[PDB]
Amino acid sequence: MISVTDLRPGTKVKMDGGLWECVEYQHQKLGRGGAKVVAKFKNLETGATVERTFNSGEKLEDIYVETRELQYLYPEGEEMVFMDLETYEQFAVPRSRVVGAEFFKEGMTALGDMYEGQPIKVTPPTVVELKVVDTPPGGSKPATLETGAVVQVPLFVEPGEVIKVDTRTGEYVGRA
Amino acid sequence: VRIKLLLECTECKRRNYATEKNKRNTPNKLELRKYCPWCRKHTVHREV
Amino acid sequence: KRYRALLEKVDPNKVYTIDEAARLVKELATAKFDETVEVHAKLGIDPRRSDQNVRGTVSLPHGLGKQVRVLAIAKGEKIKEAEEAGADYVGGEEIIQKILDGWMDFDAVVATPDVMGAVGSKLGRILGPRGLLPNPKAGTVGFNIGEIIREIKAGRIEFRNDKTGAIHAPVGKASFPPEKLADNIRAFIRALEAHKPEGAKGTFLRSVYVTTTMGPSVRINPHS
Amino acid sequence: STRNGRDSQAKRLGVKRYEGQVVRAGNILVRQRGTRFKPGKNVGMGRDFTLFALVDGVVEFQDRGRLGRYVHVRPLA
Amino acid sequence: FEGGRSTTLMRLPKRGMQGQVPGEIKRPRYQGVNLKDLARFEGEVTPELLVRAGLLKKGYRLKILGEGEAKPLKVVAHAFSKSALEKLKAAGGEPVLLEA
RNA sequence: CGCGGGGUGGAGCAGCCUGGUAGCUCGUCGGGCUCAUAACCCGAAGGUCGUCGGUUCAAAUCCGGCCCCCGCAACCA
RNA sequence: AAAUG
RNA sequence: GGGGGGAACCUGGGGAACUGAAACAUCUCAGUACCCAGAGGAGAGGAAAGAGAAAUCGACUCCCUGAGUAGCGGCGAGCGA
RNA sequence: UGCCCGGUGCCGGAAGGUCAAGGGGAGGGGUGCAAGCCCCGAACCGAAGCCCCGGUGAACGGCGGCCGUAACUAUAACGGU
RNA sequence: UGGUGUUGGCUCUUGGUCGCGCCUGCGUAGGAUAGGUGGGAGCAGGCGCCGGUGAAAUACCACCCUGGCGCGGCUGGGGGCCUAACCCUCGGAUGGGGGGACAGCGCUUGGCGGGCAGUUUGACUGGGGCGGUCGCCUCCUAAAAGGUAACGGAGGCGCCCAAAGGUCCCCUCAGGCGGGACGGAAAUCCGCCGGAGAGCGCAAGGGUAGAAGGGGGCCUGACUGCGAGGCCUGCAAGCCGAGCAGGGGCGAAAGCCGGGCCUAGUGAACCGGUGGUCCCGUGUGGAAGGGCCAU
Ligand SMILES: [Mg+2]
Ligand SMILES: [Mg+2]
Ligand SMILES: [Mg+2]
Ligand SMILES: [Mg+2]
Ligand SMILES: [Mg+2]
Ligand SMILES: [Mg+2]
Ligand SMILES: [Mg+2]
Ligand SMILES: [Mg+2]
Ligand SMILES: [Mg+2]
Ligand SMILES: [Mg+2]
Ligand SMILES: [Mg+2]
Ligand SMILES: [Mg+2]
Ligand SMILES: [Mg+2]
Ligand SMILES: [Mg+2]
Ligand SMILES: [Mg+2]
Ligand SMILES: [Mg+2]
Ligand SMILES: [Mg+2]
Ligand SMILES: [Mg+2]
Ligand SMILES: [Mg+2]
Ligand SMILES: [Mg+2]
Ligand SMILES: [Mg+2]
Ligand SMILES: [Mg+2]
Ligand SMILES: [Mg+2]
Ligand SMILES: [Mg+2]
Ligand SMILES: [Mg+2]
Ligand SMILES: [Mg+2]
Ligand SMILES: [Mg+2]
Ligand SMILES: [Mg+2]
Ligand SMILES: [Mg+2]
Ligand SMILES: [Mg+2]
Ligand SMILES: [Mg+2]
Ligand SMILES: [Mg+2]
Ligand SMILES: [Mg+2]
Ligand SMILES: [Mg+2]
Ligand SMILES: [Mg+2]
Ligand SMILES: [Mg+2]
Ligand SMILES: [Mg+2]
Ligand SMILES: [Mg+2]
Ligand SMILES: [Mg+2]
Ligand SMILES: [Mg+2]
Ligand SMILES: [Mg+2]
Ligand SMILES: [Mg+2]
Ligand SMILES: [Mg+2]
Ligand SMILES: [Mg+2]
Ligand SMILES: [Mg+2]
Ligand SMILES: [Mg+2]
Ligand SMILES: [Mg+2]
Ligand SMILES: [Mg+2]
Ligand SMILES: [Mg+2]
Ligand SMILES: [Mg+2]
Ligand SMILES: [Mg+2]
Ligand SMILES: [Mg+2]
Ligand SMILES: [Mg+2]
Ligand SMILES: [Mg+2]
Ligand SMILES: [Mg+2]
Ligand SMILES: [Mg+2]
Ligand SMILES: [Mg+2]
Ligand SMILES: [Mg+2]
Ligand SMILES: [Mg+2]
Ligand SMILES: [Mg+2]
Ligand SMILES: [Mg+2]
Ligand SMILES: [Mg+2]
Ligand SMILES: [Mg+2]
Ligand SMILES: [Mg+2]
Ligand SMILES: [Mg+2]
Ligand SMILES: [Mg+2]
Repeated sequence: MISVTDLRPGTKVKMDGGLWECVEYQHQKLGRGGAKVVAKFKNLETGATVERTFNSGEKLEDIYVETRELQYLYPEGEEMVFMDLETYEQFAVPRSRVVGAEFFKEGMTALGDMYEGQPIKVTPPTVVELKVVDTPPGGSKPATLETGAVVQVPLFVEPGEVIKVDTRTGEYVGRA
Repeated sequence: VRIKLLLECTECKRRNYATEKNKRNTPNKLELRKYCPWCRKHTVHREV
Repeated sequence: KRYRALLEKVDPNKVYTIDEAARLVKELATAKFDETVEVHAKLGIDPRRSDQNVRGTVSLPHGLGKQVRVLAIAKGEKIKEAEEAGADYVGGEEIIQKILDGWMDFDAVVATPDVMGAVGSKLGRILGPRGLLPNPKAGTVGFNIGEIIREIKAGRIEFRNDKTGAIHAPVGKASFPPEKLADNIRAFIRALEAHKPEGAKGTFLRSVYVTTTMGPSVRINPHS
Repeated sequence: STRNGRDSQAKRLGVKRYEGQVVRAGNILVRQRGTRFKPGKNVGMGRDFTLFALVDGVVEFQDRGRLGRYVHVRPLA
Repeated sequence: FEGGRSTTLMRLPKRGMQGQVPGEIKRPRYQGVNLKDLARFEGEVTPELLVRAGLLKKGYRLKILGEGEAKPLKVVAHAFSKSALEKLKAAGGEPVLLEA
């Protein structure tokens, strides 16, 4: 239970039962009243934000949502499994909490928000390598990547050709 | 600590304890040693 | 048929007391080979609750032997400790090539953290859904590889809940000395009981039995 | 608005029985951190380097050049 | 009280066991009385000749015991200490059991 | 005078708690498409990580002093 | 579908 | 027959807070103050579906003890058979 | 009388998620010589409320930052992030 | 807002729950419809193994699921129609209308609830507020015993080691100048020179190579009953501790060991929880609940 006067962007805390992270913090003490802490937050899983204000007293409740680096191993059910390339533990993350679970790859290294040994956000890198196993040798054509997902690519990019794809736009960002 | 953790020792089927501190992760995954019980004298001793 | 005169050896209504199903579990199994005594138990949890899955091993007082081929994939003289431990197969990122391409003649697979990286990176999907991959919880990763390898021979077996919410695990051989298996059972229960997911509402072990590799499964009181 | 203002509760160290003083077995003769003084005749020292009498007697402070300093206890003869 | 500190209510109640609710278990209590003082009177001391004397009194159940020398005289009591039982074995009374 | 955050390729932002990894978009130069220019396609170069110290086996990262930076306050008289 | 000199 | 009055005392129906806890809320103050109904020279209570450990006592009330005990208690303040 | 429904409010959602008495009794325990008597007690069924999906601005309210760029300069209609 | 009371007729219809038993689970590919998962080399015919298949393999047994019907008991959800409680009404009625077992109201449940109530909203402080600070360790200030202030100067901690602990035996550093294949400027090697500048997990200090440092073999005294005698001290705590007993570890033995080179790594009581113990156990026995030891 940390108060507010002691916040800093980056500090993660539990508010309204949810997980946030102060991203804006500004001590406010005008007039002779008591001081006030006016911050802005971001949910750890959803992007939702919310600026709020607190008095000098009011305590918050710090959380421990450290971000280790996990690793994909294999699919299973409507879930996919990773591993902390550190302590090699096994995490069965439900497809929802794996941002861009598709456009991923059974063996790629991504990032997760460990909150009590259970990722609530699993992001890959902005762009990853993937072997297109589809597309007609026919310009801006659709191409099924090895991970089953499909992407728009140019011509020259043909079956077997490994390319790059921004995991945020699933757009062809060049070849391997 | 967490990776640390508290723990005691049981005389093997019975009572008494020592209560030391294992250390998770590092040399862990169970652990027993020889130590003297309030009753009778010296035996093994498991965690729990 | 043949199990009929074999199934009468079970009181479908009764509740045994381990021991009760011990003298019995031997009269239950009869085959042209030593049957391994299996154990099953419907634990009260939800698979879908990522947290509550149960992954843990246990070193048994009796039963379990080198009836397993363990592979130690490591770097350094770890190999020396491993090989001296009883590491049927030894060799780091060169043996990954064996397994990666065809090879597959073992059961367990221990490894060292230092070379562990490459393992799951290039072996994930293969032995991954096979449960063979090294996992801390299921203690098959690390550096004290010695005891580790040396132990998968004495009596330490894993047991991870399935998706239906049940867990099974061989507690020993059928021609086992009476009070050994019966004792070897409590060892298995006391460890699985000792692993209750903090938020598991209701009663845990809901249905626990004592079967034989081939046939009859006498349900018992897991507090006997 | 500073970054200091701290310290630790003094510990009161040093010789606590000087040469020629009569003690009883038990009296801690010296409190010190390192081994500024070393055990001597009938003078065991403790975990924290605390020299203490081992027998009823007097205290003597033998200075041994580069060999350090000693505190013995010649029992009452 | 005071300072606003913690009195010295920091020290704990090892006095474990000091109160259930129906109350106190009604059980028989024993009164000392060292033979050292029956020596006062010479006849047949009975727990009453005692109360009335100036020792024991209504406390009920008497347990002659302790220090002092015994005396040639019958001592009716509800109990005796191993030691006085002895000092009286030097010739006297031992009307234990007692009570109807 | 304090209050918090910020100085990373040419520009604008990641990376910093969880020390071993420079991530992105535009720009730049090379080459194609055009008569040519854009666009577009192919490929490449570029970061003392503000500086000066310290800690570490090692630091963009941890630690301190400075330098600029942005925003907040300065009330009762 | 597709800007300009 | 009833109705209204009566200084206190009485029973019953309701029922506070300041206080104390060196804040405060449980607790306390206290079923007190007070309000209302009734009773009468008194009122209540009163002949065991009681007590409680004694082969026990024997309606009820009232004084003294038991007793600041047994207990109760943010086991605090303090309340208290 | 512009734009923003992510946050709060109100409105609308016969499914889901958590849901209290109560129902239910696997099974357990204390006693009894026994009938019994008495206690715990899991699966599962249990509203509204909250979560969750949508709506909503004359509902509480909110309405960006740093660079570059034009025939001298300036400035920036323009572009970058 | 659920459950019940007041609360009643008559029907219509659907589930859900477990107990058991029988089914059931259909993309490539595999002489084929692969629910998982643990067993598994066996269970005139066959089956699997083995080979091929795929993410997974195949029998036979398990457990248990998805969804399905079957009886056994157990619980619910609504749809209507009614009239006589209850409600509203009607040129004034033991009656007629309307609503209707709903609502209203009684006990109980969960929730919303500044409409209202009681209160709380820390101290230090070159005025207060804002800032900063609040316990513990190290150094200075601190004036050569101890102690000693300031919103004086400067740093640390809330841990950590199953070896970084016992014991027994061994070994001696950092640097510097040569000298040497890959080799920085210190990777490893050799020669001198080098008393400590190295190291001792972490701050600083004292300490220390006649080890507190490094290495190895056995071990766990990171003992239980105790604790003379002291340090420090307002209380409470904190710290040292020889020796005895039990029972051990190491050593030939002398001996050494009741954690860690030492000073931080912390939290009174209360209230509860877990073992243990048999101490009390409201007439008796026994339970309920306590107590003591341990955590
Ligand atoms: Mg100060
Ligand atoms: Mg000071
Ligand atoms: Mg001081
Ligand atoms: Mg000091
Ligand atoms: Mg206080
Ligand atoms: Mg170009
Ligand atoms: Mg009254
Ligand atoms: Mg009254
Ligand atoms: Mg009050
Ligand atoms: Mg008060
Ligand atoms: Mg009268
Ligand atoms: Mg009278
Ligand atoms: Mg009367
Ligand atoms: Mg009272
Ligand atoms: Mg717009
Ligand atoms: Mg809005
Ligand atoms: Mg809204
Ligand atoms: Mg629902
Ligand atoms: Mg439902
Ligand atoms: Mg119930
Ligand atoms: Mg219930
Ligand atoms: Mg019985
Ligand atoms: Mg609801
Ligand atoms: Mg408007
Ligand atoms: Mg807003
Ligand atoms: Mg210009
Ligand atoms: Mg110009
Ligand atoms: Mg110009
Ligand atoms: Mg613009
Ligand atoms: Mg009708
Ligand atoms: Mg009518
Ligand atoms: Mg009607
Ligand atoms: Mg009607
Ligand atoms: Mg109703
Ligand atoms: Mg309510
Ligand atoms: Mg409120
Ligand atoms: Mg108010
Ligand atoms: Mg008021
Ligand atoms: Mg008040
Ligand atoms: Mg003040
Ligand atoms: Mg001021
Ligand atoms: Mg302040
Ligand atoms: Mg402050
Ligand atoms: Mg203090
Ligand atoms: Mg000094
Ligand atoms: Mg001094
Ligand atoms: Mg050298
Ligand atoms: Mg050289
Ligand atoms: Mg080199
Ligand atoms: Mg060299
Ligand atoms: Mg050197
Ligand atoms: Mg050693
Ligand atoms: Mg002592
Ligand atoms: Mg003493
Ligand atoms: Mg004291
Ligand atoms: Mg230490
Ligand atoms: Mg040591
Ligand atoms: Mg208290
Ligand atoms: Mg307690
Ligand atoms: Mg208990
Ligand atoms: Mg008893
Ligand atoms: Mg009684
Ligand atoms: Mg009773
Ligand atoms: Mg009794
Ligand atoms: Mg009995
Ligand atoms: Mg007990």
